[PDB]
Amino acid sequence: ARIKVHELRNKTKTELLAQLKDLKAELALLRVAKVTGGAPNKLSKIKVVRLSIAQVLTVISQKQKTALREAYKNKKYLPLDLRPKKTRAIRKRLTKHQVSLKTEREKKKEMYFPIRKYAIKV
Amino acid sequence: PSHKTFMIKKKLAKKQRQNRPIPYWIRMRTDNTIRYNAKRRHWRRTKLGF
Amino acid sequence: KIRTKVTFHRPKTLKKDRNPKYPRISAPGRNKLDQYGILKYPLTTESAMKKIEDNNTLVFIVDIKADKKKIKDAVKKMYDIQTKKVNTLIRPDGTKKAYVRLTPDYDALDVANKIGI
Amino acid sequence: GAYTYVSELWRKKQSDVMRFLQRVRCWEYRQLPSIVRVTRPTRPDKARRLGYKAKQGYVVYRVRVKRGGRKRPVPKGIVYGKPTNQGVTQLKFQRSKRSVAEERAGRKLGGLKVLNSYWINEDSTYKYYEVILVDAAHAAIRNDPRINWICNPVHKHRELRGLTSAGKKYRGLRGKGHLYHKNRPSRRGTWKRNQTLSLRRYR
Amino acid sequence: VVRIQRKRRILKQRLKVPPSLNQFSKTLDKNLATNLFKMLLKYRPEDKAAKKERLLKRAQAEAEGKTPETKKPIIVKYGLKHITYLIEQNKAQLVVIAHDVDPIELVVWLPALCRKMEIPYCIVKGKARLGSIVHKKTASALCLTTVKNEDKMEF
RNA sequence: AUUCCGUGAACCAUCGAGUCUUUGAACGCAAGUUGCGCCCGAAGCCAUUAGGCCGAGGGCACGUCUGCCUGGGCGUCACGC
RNA sequence: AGUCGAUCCUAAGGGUCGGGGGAACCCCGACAGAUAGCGCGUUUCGCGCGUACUCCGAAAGGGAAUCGGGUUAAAAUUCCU
RNA sequence: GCGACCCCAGGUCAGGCGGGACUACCCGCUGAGUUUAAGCAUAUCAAUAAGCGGAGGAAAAGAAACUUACAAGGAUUCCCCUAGUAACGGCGAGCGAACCGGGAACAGCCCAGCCUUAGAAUCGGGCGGCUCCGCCGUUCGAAUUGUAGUCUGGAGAAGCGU
Ligand SMILES: [K+]
Ligand SMILES: [K+]
Ligand SMILES: [K+]
Ligand SMILES: [K+]
Ligand SMILES: [K+]
Ligand SMILES: [K+]
Ligand SMILES: [K+]
Ligand SMILES: [K+]
Ligand SMILES: [Mg+2]
Ligand SMILES: [Mg+2]
Ligand SMILES: [Mg+2]
Ligand SMILES: [Mg+2]
Ligand SMILES: [Mg+2]
Ligand SMILES: [Mg+2]
Ligand SMILES: [Mg+2]
Ligand SMILES: [Mg+2]
Repeated sequence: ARIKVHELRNKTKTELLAQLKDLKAELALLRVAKVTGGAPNKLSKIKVVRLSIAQVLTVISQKQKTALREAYKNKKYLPLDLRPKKTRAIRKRLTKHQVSLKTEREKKKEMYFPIRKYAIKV
Repeated sequence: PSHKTFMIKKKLAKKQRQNRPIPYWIRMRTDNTIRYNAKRRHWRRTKLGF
Repeated sequence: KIRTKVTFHRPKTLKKDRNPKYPRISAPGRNKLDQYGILKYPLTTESAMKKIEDNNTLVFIVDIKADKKKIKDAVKKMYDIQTKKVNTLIRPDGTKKAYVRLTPDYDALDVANKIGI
Repeated sequence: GAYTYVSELWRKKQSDVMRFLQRVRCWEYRQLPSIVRVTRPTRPDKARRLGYKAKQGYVVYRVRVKRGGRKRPVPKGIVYGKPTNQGVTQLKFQRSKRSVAEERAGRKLGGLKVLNSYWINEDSTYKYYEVILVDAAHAAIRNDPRINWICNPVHKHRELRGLTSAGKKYRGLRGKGHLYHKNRPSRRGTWKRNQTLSLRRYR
Repeated sequence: VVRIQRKRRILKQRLKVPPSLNQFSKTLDKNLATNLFKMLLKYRPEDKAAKKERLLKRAQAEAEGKTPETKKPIIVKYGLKHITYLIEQNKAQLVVIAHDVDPIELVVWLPALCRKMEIPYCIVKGKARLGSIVHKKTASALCLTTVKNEDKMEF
């Protein structure tokens, strides 16, 4: 009778929404029982129902976000909420290629006269 | 006053909720040091100063 | 060009409506103030029961953000009952209470019995 | 092959041609706001030699600053202190006018980076400079190895830290040796180093 | 903007103009200017499409044609650097200078250089027209280094 | 509650997925006001190449850079009338 | 609580754009300026007007609309008729 | 009336950037007096406290328009010494560096300008692909009032040989 997350992931959006509606109705009934001097057995179910509602909402949200990420894959100008967060400073940084850019003379210098491997023995 | 703003009324509601004695079962907790509600307030002793 | 007004007025230029290349928010947000979130629980005090018995009125504790129209819609959705009028107030404890009077076509006592109060 | 001609002509500021052009330009600048963008530099060669390039991401702003010294801003010119500090007028700001112009441009244009500036015109009441700024976020700037260094975070608000050419001038860094040694790495840093009382473990 | 741009013209008219700047107020005559521009219209530089077509044709015919020789093109020269270099090297045969260059210090000295090098020069109206000649928004000046055989006498 | 020989307890540990109310540099205008405006719009009601009600939800600050659209001024010109 | 108030209006004044000052925190405050927009008909485009703040500022100034009768332990011109 | 350019105006136009927070160190500005001088005004306190701004993991400085006068050293920074010295100072109270020398660490470079003109060889945006911090193709735009390339005084261009 307990909710299993791995079983929720195998359900469709409509079934998840129906289960969420049923859980919300049960939670409302439990609140009514609580306000009407309900027994401790009914009161203990409030936590279970709230956990089930949270689990269903989490599964729905994760499925939707995965779908959106797949839809926006291999595409530029993603929604801000779907872009990497990191930090502000890191986001502002120059790319690795931009950091490695150099003038033609510097490239010629590194190609012609790199630091050689040498030893001092003989 | 009878005329009060919504924000002030909500703050007063929170202050009323915070003005109560501690639950009895708090004193039975393992390694408990709380004896009573040290932040109790009476409308005639200390004013909220809003 | 002939100008009849000494005062210069800025000419009207075309403006374009926004056509963003990407949506700033990936998907619309969830509806937090649904019928279950609007109606917290019925009030079962002596005054509430007296109201139910006498004025055909139900007393509910409601989300502080809910307005009278939302309360009426939530009551209709939850219990399928018309409402003659909704009166609301904010209690000293900071929660919102609503006096929901049903139409004569609906009996408050039967609705309360169905709810479980 | 034309920039040398322009530079040599601009070295002749007392010539009739230059006087006429500068008079007209000064009049025109007097009528406009203190800070305003210019589509292109009016001194192309000077801008080149100061690092400007005619490519996207480079902009030039004309900045107008007031002339004269710095009157001590105390009410009614009253100083509460010893006579040595009682002076009010004939006091001088430690920073140059072009530094003030660069600071005004940088504060006004917070989304850009100040690169350099140059004198263009002046009257008895105002001095005029154009400030070269760089849009570090532009791809053209970020893909140019000679300038994309300005995009690194260490160069934020160079003008407000005295890191521009005018900054180095007014910080006493344009010379080296016995006449300038107290200015490096900084005057305050040198003072802190000189005042430090070193107490070693084995004294 | 309108008030300032009109008052600038008024002030320029009122003040005394030094001869070096005053020489730019005497442009070519309408008939002479029209003839010169008609001559120039047939020496325009190739546009982007024409350049791409020529490049692709040369690439296609490179190996097959064993790089056939092509006659040296005869087109007008533009760009202040290049024009000044050509004048200094005595390669230019005619220098066309716009009268409305701003800042005018860029070309105010050009007539003196042309005179010292004994290169005929003219001041015409419209940097925009000069740019249109060379497919640009504006052109400070244009130069002709050589002309075709059929045009030598009129040139 | 938990096939406690196990998709599995924990007021356990750790982090990659997700939620994240009103504000605040705070950004439609304000503020001792949950006060006062404008725009887009899913689903639904009947309404049918027509428009209406409702509203989930989201937008409308300032200064700037690049590009663009729409414009003004004999400011500089040219072609016609 | 559609009817009592806030909410709306503006008072002395406050806060501001632009501009002018200012090293800067900031100062003056519609005074250095292409104002907001508003009406008519519509192929949603055209026509005509358009003096630089459509912001804050009164639970005693101005101002859309409710009266009896009844009712609670505690609310009412708000609940019932 | 049309067209080209210039300057400027309006856009909830497409895509970006900025404000603010923290304090031990770091960079810029502004800036006292208590106090000492057995009084006090120059001086001292102090190029400090307070005040106003700007960064990073370090900052700043940095590749000689230097030090020296030697048989010469050779970017910058820091430590020891120079040295409580030269000097400054109602030459009073007080204040006070630098070079050489020995160590820690070491690293050098990029531009502007005369020099493609047998064609801007340069760069940005959109679109479509790819082994996607980027590359390729196409199309618009920036740019001749100059983007690429060469050159930076230690050199360098050009020419001839290896
Ligand atoms: K003193
Ligand atoms: K208001
Ligand atoms: K100002
Ligand atoms: K004002
Ligand atoms: K009133
Ligand atoms: K009544
Ligand atoms: K391209
Ligand atoms: K170059
Ligand atoms: Mg006007
Ligand atoms: Mg003082
Ligand atoms: Mg302003
Ligand atoms: Mg109003
Ligand atoms: Mg550094
Ligand atoms: Mg000694
Ligand atoms: Mg040493
Ligand atoms: Mg591209």
